[PDB]
Amino acid sequence: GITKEEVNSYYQKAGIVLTDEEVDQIQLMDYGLGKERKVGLQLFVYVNTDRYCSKELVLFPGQTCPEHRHPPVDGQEGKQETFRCRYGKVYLYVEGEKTPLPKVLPPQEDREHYTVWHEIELEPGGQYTIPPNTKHWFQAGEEGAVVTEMSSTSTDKHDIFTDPRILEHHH
Amino acid sequence: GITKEEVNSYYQKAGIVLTDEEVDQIQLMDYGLGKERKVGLQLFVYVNTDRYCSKELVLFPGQTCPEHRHPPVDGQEGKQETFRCRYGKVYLYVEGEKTPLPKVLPPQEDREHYTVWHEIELEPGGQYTIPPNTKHWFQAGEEGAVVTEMSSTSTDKHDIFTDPRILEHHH
Ligand SMILES: [As]
Ligand SMILES: [As]
Ligand SMILES: [Zn+2]
Ligand SMILES: [Zn+2]
Repeated sequence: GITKEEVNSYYQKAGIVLTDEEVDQIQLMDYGLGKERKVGLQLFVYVNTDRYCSKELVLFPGQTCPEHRHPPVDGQEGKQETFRCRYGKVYLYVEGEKTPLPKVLPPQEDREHYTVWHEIELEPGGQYTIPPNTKHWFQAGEEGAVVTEMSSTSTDKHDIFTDPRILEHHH
Repeated sequence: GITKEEVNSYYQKAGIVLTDEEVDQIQLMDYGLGKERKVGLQLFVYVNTDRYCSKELVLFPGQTCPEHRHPPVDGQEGKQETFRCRYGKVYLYVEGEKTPLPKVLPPQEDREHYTVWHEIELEPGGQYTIPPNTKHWFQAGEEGAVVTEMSSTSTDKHDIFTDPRILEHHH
C-alpha cells in the first residue's frame, strides 16, 4: 500500500524538502473506491489561510484524480487554482471543447463518471489555471507527477465530485 | 552585474524549472540604491490573480531585501505572505520583540532604516507567515537563498518601504 514515506520520495525527486513532521502530515486519498494506485491523490498542504492556499500534490504512475469542481462558498466564485507541474508529466482535463483524440483515458470501469475532455498536457514548468466552479480531472504519465497547487482558500469538504459514489468524508 | 540567467541558476539549484520565456520574465530589483548585490531582490511571479499570488524569490549570498510592509488595499488587512525557504538560508526579521543578539545585520550605512528585529531563521523546509501590514526585512546566508512566497493578491506598487530614499517606481 501507499505510504507517506513513498509520497515523500516523490517530493525528493522534485527537490522539494519537507521536515519529518510535515511528512507525517501528508494526506492520502483513495476516494473510498478501493483502488488507491489507480484512483487517488496524495498531498501536503503548505498553508491554507482565509485568503490563499498552496499544496504540493503527488500522483503515482498512471494514477488518476477523479473529476470534481470547486463551487462557490461564502459568496465568491469557487476556488480558482493554478497547477504547475514540477516533476514528471500530468494530463489535465478541463471544461471546454472535447479533445478529439486524448492521450490518456480515465479507468474504463468508471469512465461514465468523467464528463470533461479538454486536454492540457503539462511537463515540468508547465502551468494552467483552472477557473472557479469548473469540472476537472487529471492523470499522471508513466513517471508519476509532482504538481504545485496555488489557489484561493481551500475547503475540500465542499468540493463536488461527478461520481456519486464518492462521499464527503472521502475529501 | 546581476542577470536573469544568474537568477535562474539559483532556481536550478533548488530543482525549480522555468521555461525560457519565464526566465525572461524574472524581475531584478535594486531599489535605486546602487548596490544590487548588497541590497536587492530577484523574483519570478508564477501567478497573481485577484485573490492569490505566488512568487519564487532569489537572494544572492549576504544580499538583503530592505524593510517594507504590505498595507491594506481595497478594504482588506494588507497582503499576508507565507515564506518558505527552498534552498540555502534566510534570516527573516519581523515585528515583535527584539532578538537581543541577531545573527546578521543590515548594511551598516543604511542601518537606521531598519526598525524590526525579531529574528526567524529559515533553512530548507522552514516556513513563516508574515502578518498583513507588518514591517519585515530579510537577508540570505553565505550560500544565498531561494524562497517561495505564497500570498494573497500582490500589489508591489502599494508596498511601503521604511527607507524614505526608496521610491514607488523602485517596486
Ligand atoms: As484539489
Ligand atoms: As515581496
Ligand atoms: Zn481541483
Ligand atoms: Zn514582503
